[PDB]
Amino acid sequence: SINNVNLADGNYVVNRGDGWILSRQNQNLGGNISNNGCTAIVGDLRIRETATPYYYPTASFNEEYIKNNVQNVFANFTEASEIPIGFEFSKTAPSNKSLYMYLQYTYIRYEIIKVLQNTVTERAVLYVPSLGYVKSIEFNSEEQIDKNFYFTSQDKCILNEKFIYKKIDD
Amino acid sequence: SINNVNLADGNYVVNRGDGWILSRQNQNLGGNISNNGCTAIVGDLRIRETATPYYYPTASFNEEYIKNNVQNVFANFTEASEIPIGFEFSKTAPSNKSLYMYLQYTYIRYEIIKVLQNTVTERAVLYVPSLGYVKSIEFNSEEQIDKNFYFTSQDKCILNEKFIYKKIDD
Amino acid sequence: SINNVNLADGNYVVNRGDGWILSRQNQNLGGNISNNGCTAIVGDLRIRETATPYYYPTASFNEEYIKNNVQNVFANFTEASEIPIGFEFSKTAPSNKSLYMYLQYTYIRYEIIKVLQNTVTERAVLYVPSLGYVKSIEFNSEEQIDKNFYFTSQDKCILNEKFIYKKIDD
Amino acid sequence: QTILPYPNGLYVINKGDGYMRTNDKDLIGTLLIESSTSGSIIQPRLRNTTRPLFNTSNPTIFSQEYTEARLNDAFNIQLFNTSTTLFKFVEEAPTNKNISMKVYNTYEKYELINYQNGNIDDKAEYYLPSLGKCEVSDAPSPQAPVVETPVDQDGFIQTGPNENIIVGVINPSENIEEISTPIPDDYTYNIPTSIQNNACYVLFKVNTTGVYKITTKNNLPPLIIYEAIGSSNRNMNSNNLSNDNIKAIKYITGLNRSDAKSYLIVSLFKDKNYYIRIPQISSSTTSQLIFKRELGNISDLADSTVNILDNLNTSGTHYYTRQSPDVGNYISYQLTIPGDFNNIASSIFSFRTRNNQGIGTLYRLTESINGYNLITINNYSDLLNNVEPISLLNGATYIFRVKVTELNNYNIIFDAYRNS
Amino acid sequence: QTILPYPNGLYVINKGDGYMRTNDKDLIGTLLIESSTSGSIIQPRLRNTTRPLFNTSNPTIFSQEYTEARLNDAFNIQLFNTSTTLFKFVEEAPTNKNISMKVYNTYEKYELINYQNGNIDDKAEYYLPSLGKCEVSDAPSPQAPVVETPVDQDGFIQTGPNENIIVGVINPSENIEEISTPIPDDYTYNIPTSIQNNACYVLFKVNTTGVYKITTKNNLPPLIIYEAIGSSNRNMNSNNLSNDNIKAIKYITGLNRSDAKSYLIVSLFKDKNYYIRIPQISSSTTSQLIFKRELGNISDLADSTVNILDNLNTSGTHYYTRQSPDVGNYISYQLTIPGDFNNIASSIFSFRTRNNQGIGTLYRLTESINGYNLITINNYSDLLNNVEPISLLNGATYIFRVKVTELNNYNIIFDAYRNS
Amino acid sequence: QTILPYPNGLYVINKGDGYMRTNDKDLIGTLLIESSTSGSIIQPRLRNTTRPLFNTSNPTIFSQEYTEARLNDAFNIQLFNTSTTLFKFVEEAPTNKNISMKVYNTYEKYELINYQNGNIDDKAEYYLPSLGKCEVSDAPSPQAPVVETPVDQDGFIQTGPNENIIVGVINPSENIEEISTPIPDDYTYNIPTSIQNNACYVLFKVNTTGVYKITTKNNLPPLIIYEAIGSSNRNMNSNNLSNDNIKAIKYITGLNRSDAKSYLIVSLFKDKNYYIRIPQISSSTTSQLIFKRELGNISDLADSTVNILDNLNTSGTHYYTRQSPDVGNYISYQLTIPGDFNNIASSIFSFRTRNNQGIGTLYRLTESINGYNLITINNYSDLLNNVEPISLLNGATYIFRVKVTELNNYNIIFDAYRNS
Ligand SMILES: CC(=O)N[C@H]1[C@H]([C@H](O)[C@H](O)CO)O[C@@](OC[C@H]2O[C@@H](O[C@H]3[C@H](O)[C@@H](O)[C@H](O)O[C@@H]3CO)[C@H](O)[C@@H](O)[C@H]2O)(C(=O)O)C[C@@H]1O
Ligand SMILES: CC(=O)N[C@H]1[C@H]([C@H](O)[C@H](O)CO)O[C@@](OC[C@H]2O[C@@H](O[C@H]3[C@H](O)[C@@H](O)[C@H](O)O[C@@H]3CO)[C@H](O)[C@@H](O)[C@H]2O)(C(=O)O)C[C@@H]1O
Ligand SMILES: CC(=O)N[C@H]1[C@H]([C@H](O)[C@H](O)CO)O[C@@](OC[C@H]2O[C@@H](O[C@H]3[C@H](O)[C@@H](O)[C@H](O)O[C@@H]3CO)[C@H](O)[C@@H](O)[C@H]2O)(C(=O)O)C[C@@H]1O
Repeated sequence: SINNVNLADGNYVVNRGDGWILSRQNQNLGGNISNNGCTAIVGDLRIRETATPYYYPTASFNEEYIKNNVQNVFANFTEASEIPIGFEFSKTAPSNKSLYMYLQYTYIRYEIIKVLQNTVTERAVLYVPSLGYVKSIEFNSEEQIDKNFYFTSQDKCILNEKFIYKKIDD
Repeated sequence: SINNVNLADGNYVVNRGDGWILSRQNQNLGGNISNNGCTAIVGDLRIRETATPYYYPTASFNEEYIKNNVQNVFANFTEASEIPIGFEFSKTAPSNKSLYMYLQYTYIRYEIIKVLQNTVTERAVLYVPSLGYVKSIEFNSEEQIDKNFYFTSQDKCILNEKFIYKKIDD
Repeated sequence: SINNVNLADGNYVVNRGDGWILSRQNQNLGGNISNNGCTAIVGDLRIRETATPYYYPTASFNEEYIKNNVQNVFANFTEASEIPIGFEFSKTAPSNKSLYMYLQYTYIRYEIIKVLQNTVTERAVLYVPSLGYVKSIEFNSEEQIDKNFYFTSQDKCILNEKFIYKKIDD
Repeated sequence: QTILPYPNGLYVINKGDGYMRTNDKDLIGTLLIESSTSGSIIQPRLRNTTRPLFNTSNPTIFSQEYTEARLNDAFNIQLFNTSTTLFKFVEEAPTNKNISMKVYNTYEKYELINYQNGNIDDKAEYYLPSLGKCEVSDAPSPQAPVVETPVDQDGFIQTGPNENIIVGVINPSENIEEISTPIPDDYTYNIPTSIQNNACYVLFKVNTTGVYKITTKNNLPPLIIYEAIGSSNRNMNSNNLSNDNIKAIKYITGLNRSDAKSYLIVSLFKDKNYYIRIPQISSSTTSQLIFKRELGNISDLADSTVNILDNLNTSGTHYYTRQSPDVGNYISYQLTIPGDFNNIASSIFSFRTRNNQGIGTLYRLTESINGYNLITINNYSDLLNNVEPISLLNGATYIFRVKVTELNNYNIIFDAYRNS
Repeated sequence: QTILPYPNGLYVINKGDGYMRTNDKDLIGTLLIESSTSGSIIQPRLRNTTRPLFNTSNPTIFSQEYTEARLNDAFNIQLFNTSTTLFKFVEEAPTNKNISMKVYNTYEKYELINYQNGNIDDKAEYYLPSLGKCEVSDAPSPQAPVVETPVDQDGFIQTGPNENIIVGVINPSENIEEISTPIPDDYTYNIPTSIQNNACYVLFKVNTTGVYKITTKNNLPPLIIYEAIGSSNRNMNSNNLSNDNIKAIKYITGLNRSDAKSYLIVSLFKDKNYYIRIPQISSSTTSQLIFKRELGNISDLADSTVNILDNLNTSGTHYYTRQSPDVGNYISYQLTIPGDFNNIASSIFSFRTRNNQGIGTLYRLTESINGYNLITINNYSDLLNNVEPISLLNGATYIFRVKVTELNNYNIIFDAYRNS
Repeated sequence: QTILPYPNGLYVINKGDGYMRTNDKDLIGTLLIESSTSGSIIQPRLRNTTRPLFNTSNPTIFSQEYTEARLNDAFNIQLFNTSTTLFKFVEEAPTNKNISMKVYNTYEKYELINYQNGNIDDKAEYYLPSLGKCEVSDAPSPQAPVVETPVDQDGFIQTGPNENIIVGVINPSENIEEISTPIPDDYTYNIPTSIQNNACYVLFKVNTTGVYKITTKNNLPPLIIYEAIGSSNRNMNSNNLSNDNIKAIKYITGLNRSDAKSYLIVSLFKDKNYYIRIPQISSSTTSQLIFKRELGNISDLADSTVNILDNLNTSGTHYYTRQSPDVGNYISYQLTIPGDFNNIASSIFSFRTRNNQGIGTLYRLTESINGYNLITINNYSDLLNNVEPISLLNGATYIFRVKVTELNNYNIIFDAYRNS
């Protein structure tokens, strides 16, 4: 399945791509409501103080091992974190209907995998705060909404997933 | 006239509505001039430090009595005041003519009235800083302007006035 | 040539106009790259701490003499400098091509000249930070660009030059 | 250099927005906006500091702090050298040409003046920092020939729309008395002895809307009356006058002239507050202020000063110089015909004016047990050149109302010519 | 006032966004936007402070700090009274009319409840500060007649789209045991003695995806099982269960009822983590948790609680009250026919239900050396009113699967009527 | 790996904008912008800190602080690790599809090099923080198959438009002398004894625009001359050279080669400043710098080094290796024909070149009391393969001008072949 990688034996650091949203954190930031052709805007600033990394270490790969190996091949998110970056989304509500849009942070999924016989034996995971994503739906006080709109039970990528690796040495 | 209310005897707190502009304060903030299709923008931030409430107490209703009774039924403007809110207006000057627009704060008019026989006997007034309002006029160095444009001699509401009450007890 | 002025003998302070860009400082601030209909925006804040005046004194006209005589007839740039002013430029990249735009500060050129027989004998120069200017060009990794686009070897004015004077007394 | 139809006192005049100094001394900057590009200049208030400009003809009395206090009294301006109000301009250049965007700082000009007898004795100009001016136009050619041009004269130019709003303020050096209870149909106020040292104002409100006759027991000295601008429909108590400390006052009617024996007739509304200015009474005998509600068409005189005419028992010219009302306003004259009353007996009169033009109305004042009543005797559409005589019953009293139509001089002269 | 098909425990329900108080207590302001003009209201977060609203029915246990911890367990909300998220509205008025822009602060409503036996014993409502609501409409006439209107009742109204998302969380007062190694096809866990003092959860993961039979050696007490929401595809080790401290749990199947003798049959995936809640065993004799991979169509029962029926050796009604599954989910009953086995011998049965409606399937349970196997004997499209009898072989075992189609009551009653 | 037609010294090369590291090490973020929605990424400078990138081949001399000083000398860059310049991108998605917005940080690449004899002996690359890159495109499918891809090699890629601007700077380790007074038509400068320890530059300006012959009394050593970029039309004094401390210098003409006996002929404008670099004179006998205004068509050689040829009194090849001018520029050679003058007597010559191609012009140098004069004897459109001989009058002097048209090697070889 997801553990079958065509790679020589050994440890690797993998960039699973930008655009990952986390489980059930969908509405942690709040939602915005507008109507009748009005324009709604929502944005943020992933200032270090706020948006923080999520680590999922394993016996072979601890927090430090993950960070250093990631910031070595890919973007050093620790240095970047000291420089405020902003992002916004805007959408215009429909003629005579209501609009609802909510925001959630996006991340970059990094993995530290242990390959042994073309199958992942161990897997560490890191989510680096990236930017944000908004979802919108038009509505009225009577409409029923698919709950999938509001809830994401399993981590996923809103963009195409990736698999860019580099064998770890030493 | 304005003192004839169809209410049982007793004291009341009344929300006279948002959108009130005060007498002769029309141009206290300044005016903006633009021309030839340019876009002019003016805005502000009613930060506590600046925009402050206007009280007009009576013998039966003092400043404190007015505040507490207002913040009890309606929006607590004291708590809100610590959170900066902004607003802006923008307008595009005409093809080959000049545009002038000026800004003034809007308020919410609250009243504490004493009803006795279906006529107001006493009336206290409170103006809570709300947002702002701009007025614009096109012009040229020769045109004469109606002074009503620049001056408001009597408090008024730029929106429809209101009368939402609640009898005061104790 | 440039030293032939039709003025009585004596010293003068001259406003050579706003819109001057300095030699080879073209790209000191950086460039911006965008594509496919995206909108690119670049701006700044000539906060005193940053943008600073450039003096070019002569034996007869020293730094102080230049400043006082300039701030006397024309805008007092020293007082103004304490109030942050901003400016921005925006441009939309073409359908399927890349856009590059870079920013550079503009100045106001002031001169202190010594006239003797209808020809300038001495000339002091002052450049007061004004605002900014952007230059843009569409491109692709193969195109060759005229280097004049990137480099300005001699001070010049992007607007029409000026010559507004006032005889200095005492 | 124009006539200002107001009583002596202080005035704050908003002379308009868009004022800026010459020689680009308020130029913030210029942007060259290339075609298919947008340019923008912003005043973000990252610093809330502003720099007002001030000029006075009397620094000891009309100091900047003093002028600011006046401006506060007139328009209630709170902040003078700070602002949190942002302003910004945005322009997009066409696809065919380049654009030049020039932005300047601006000011609203407020003029403070001490007006005395049709003359300005003191003056201060306060330039309140405003929200800028933006001039966009076709970008000039970088090759346009440089033309040596002489710097302009140091000063200000007006860029905004024409504006001239006069707001008068309570003279801060004259005390304010207050008639706490809403005056009923009849009321008499005893003028405090402080009036011996300086004029004072009396703040009051009528319990019932209507027309009132106000005056001193000897019809002397003359009284002036104002309305407290903005005082209507704020705090109110049916048994007490709620003060608002409103120092902005609108001149209703009245005169300063000492000999002007008279009384006022004005329309008053209960939802408002008023100020009656009593001149300084340099006497030692107590004076009074008499208020009286008036029913009947005496209201025709509504908002007017009624000057009682003296020395009518002679033939020929009978002049009366008085401060002229503004175009469209009234000024009345009361005439008690010299001699004894017996219908038959009469005297020929010719009403005229000299400096200012106006429309006149002649009334017969009649007494009743239901108040006063007026009977129109005639109307005049030209007072400056009126020659039409009229015979008036001896011993009877007439009131002549003048409505100014042409304000040529500060003073208007009334002439009750006696043909016989 | 609706049935909630879940086991006892804690739940955090997101009841929607757009909540705001009545009487404009959350009104930020109104802008009158004149035609051919644009208006804008902004929450720039120049201050990151927000003001949550809280309400609880039990302040000692369901305190605000406690509720916040639950909300964190359910949705992982980090910040409760601060925000760096900006929101802003922008509207342009047409050339023909003026527009009114009203902006309000809003909240997302999260309800915390202690659910016990189909009843809510404790409840807390937490209102998380949200990103506002903007109402634009034609500007009202400044002359519209003022209508005296009574203030509304103090409270909240829902402005956002309909939403009701139930997320259950590990009961923080019950300990969590962990089976470190991914359980193989067969595994037996010895329930620690702590189980004598309170229920506990057992966290584990299967080494191989498939169907499993889980139970205690006496099929008592009943077990409940959950999935750790979001636990899939994160950190992983083939020889060790990586914990994520995920306290958000999805109810798979199980019951609380004490006498409910049973075992579970559920589908399990190796890339996920699970929790089995073992009730408190008030005994002194060690208990066990037995896991067993099951091959064959026993999977037909996948995700269901199999209740072993007792006292079948009599005639007539045989009721069994149990917590009803939600519409669309299963609940099974196992029947070993009273008597001795010899094909020929049989007994007549009538399967029915009383409170809730559903679809039934009757299976014949057969033993093999390749696991269990089921043989469909019949299907029923109406259990509430089923009267069709069926003869079952004595000494044989049958399983009856119910799929709820109508959830009328918290409990569903199964009746294995015996005709003879 | 291309020829760089410049004298020895320091150079700062702006190699372009848009540089960023591989493997998304400069990726700021990606936004998925749903159809009918707008996305925006901003660098608001809420912190003015930037992070430059540096790389040097000699850390002891070409340190980052040193390189920064050079960059300052070349482009006058003020801030290296801070910025108040904001940049932001905004994109709106169509109604039919979703858009992907990727934004990266970027850098402008400035290369510092120590160029010696057509070779780079030291090198430093300074990456000045720039204003970003934004890539918008159709959003990829969340289902697109994941392709295992190997990470790229660590490094930089160029994203901006092609750019390569060479700016030379005064060698900071060589002193700068100054000729305070604008040199008249004739002037002689005595080279200070410091020249014995290291080369120096001499800063000066001509009083009158025109062509000048500059040289040492022995036409040795060779001189190089530069223009101070940006020095024109700033501060000025007719009787004094106003310094601007401009260290950015434009190479006009000159050579480094020791034996190159020569003098310069260049066009000079009074509104500019110039630098003449005098090599180190390892002697003890005072040297001089001789300036001389030249009237006449000697200007044909304008901006060129005139190499006086030696050892012409033999037959056959006569080579002369010298640093080649850049394509389009000149390099001259002066020939005094071996033998005594008497019109009739002549010698056959063949002018050619070996490495680089060019266009030649042969002049007859004539003396007059009105300066020098040149007479065109012939022109050559191919020097590399020229075989056309020409007879020159013995005892006479000729100048041969070469205009490079093809720069194949750092050095160009001139061959004054003697047929007889
Ligand atoms: C018929 C008749 O007698 N009319 C005379 C007229 C009246 O008697 C008064 O107006 C009273 O009704 O007086 C006239 O002037 C004489 C008086 O002039 C006043 O002038 C003052 C004036 O009061 C001030 O307003 C002004 O600022 O200053 C003037 C002085 O320069 C004197 O104060 C007063 O003592 C008299 O001299 C008149 O024109 O009204 C003459 C009429 O014939
Ligand atoms: C054929 C037969 O005997 N069926 C009876 C049935 C079963 O024996 C049991 O369900 C075991 O399979 O028991 C029935 O009820 C009797 C028992 O009721 C239980 O009620 C509890 C219940 O367990 C809780 O879930 C509930 O919250 O509280 C109830 C008490 O109000 C008692 O706990 C238990 O002691 C018995 O009294 C049944 O309906 O299931 C009756 C069947 O006839
Ligand atoms: C006709 C004739 O004699 N021409 C010879 C020519 C000239 O004499 C000189 O150029 C003077 O005008 O010299 C040639 O080379 C001999 C000299 O070579 C020089 O080479 C140096 C060179 O100067 C430097 O620029 C270079 O960096 O390094 C070279 C050394 O590798 C020597 O410095 C000098 O001592 C002589 O050996 C020539 O090619 O110009 C030969 C001509 O025949």
